Amino acid sequence: GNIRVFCRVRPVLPGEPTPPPGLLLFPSDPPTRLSLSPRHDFSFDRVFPPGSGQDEVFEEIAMLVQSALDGYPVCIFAYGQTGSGKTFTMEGGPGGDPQLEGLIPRALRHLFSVAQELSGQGWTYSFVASYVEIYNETVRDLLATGECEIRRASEELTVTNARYVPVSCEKEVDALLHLARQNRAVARTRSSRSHSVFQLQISGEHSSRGLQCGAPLSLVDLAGSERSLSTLGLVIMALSNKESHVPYRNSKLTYLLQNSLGGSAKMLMFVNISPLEENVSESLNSLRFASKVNQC
Ligand SMILES: Nc1ncnc2c1ncn2[C@@H]1O[C@H](COP(=O)(O)OP(=O)(O)O)[C@@H](O)[C@H]1O
Ligand SMILES: [Mg+2]
Repeated sequence: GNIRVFCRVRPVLPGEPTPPPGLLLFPSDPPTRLSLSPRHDFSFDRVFPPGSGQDEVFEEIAMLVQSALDGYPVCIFAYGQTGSGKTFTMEGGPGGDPQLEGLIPRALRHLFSVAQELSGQGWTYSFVASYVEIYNETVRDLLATGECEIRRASEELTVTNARYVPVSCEKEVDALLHLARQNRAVARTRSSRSHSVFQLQISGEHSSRGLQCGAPLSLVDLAGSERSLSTLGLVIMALSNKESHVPYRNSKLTYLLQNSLGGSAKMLMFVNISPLEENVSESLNSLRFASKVNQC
């Protein structure tokens, strides 16, 4: 239903073999079709060409993101093979170039400023960030300073032995991402085979009216798919077909996110695609996966 699927093809980078210019076309409100090489033809909510900037990728979903201030759970995924651009889309560049910042700092910046607009209407908002890594039935805290288990509250789920950090500006958010990169660097003494799960608990409360609101925003940099992950697909289809049973428990990822998947949760699916000829085989896999989600 309220599932949006977006496709993103990254630019060809230095050193990489130059692909045939007809390997990927982008025919012609935003562009929506991707053509591989009768010729495989796909269609999505938006197809971002290689020249797409980070700011444009976020602007397409800014309004869906702020519904998480209105009690809607929002769950965003980056899916695709290793080297296709999942981490660039989610985190962005590691060097602090503001044009290369990804969805996590742009989402949080956008939330901070809608929240300040709404404070003149009597609202106060609180934001609590966590960041955890799921590698083969193990959970590590990417925000450790300085064993983790997915546990219950009621019925909420948290991660034990993980930091839950109140954030209120862009610098505190950036510092958490840089800490995540430090902890990954130390762990070398892996992340291509791991889900990275960024969560922000949003609490709102009105001053003179007896109103409160609350919702999780999740930004998920999935493990690479090549050649855990299959369980996510199974969980998404079970909900599409209104199955009496949904097997959240079959993976630590769906078990953690089970309350941000069904129900009224808005779900955003970015499929990252490698432009290269050598990767045409895994690109087809990722595009079929995305085509399947978009019909669910
Ligand atoms: N949209 C993009 N524009 C420019 N460079 C990109 C883009 N997406 C990915 N890259 C580059 O491609 C390489 C692989 O990206 P990465 O996000 O690490 O892949 P993944 O997380 O999917 O394994 C990185 O060097 C990154 O800088
Ligand atoms: Mg990555």
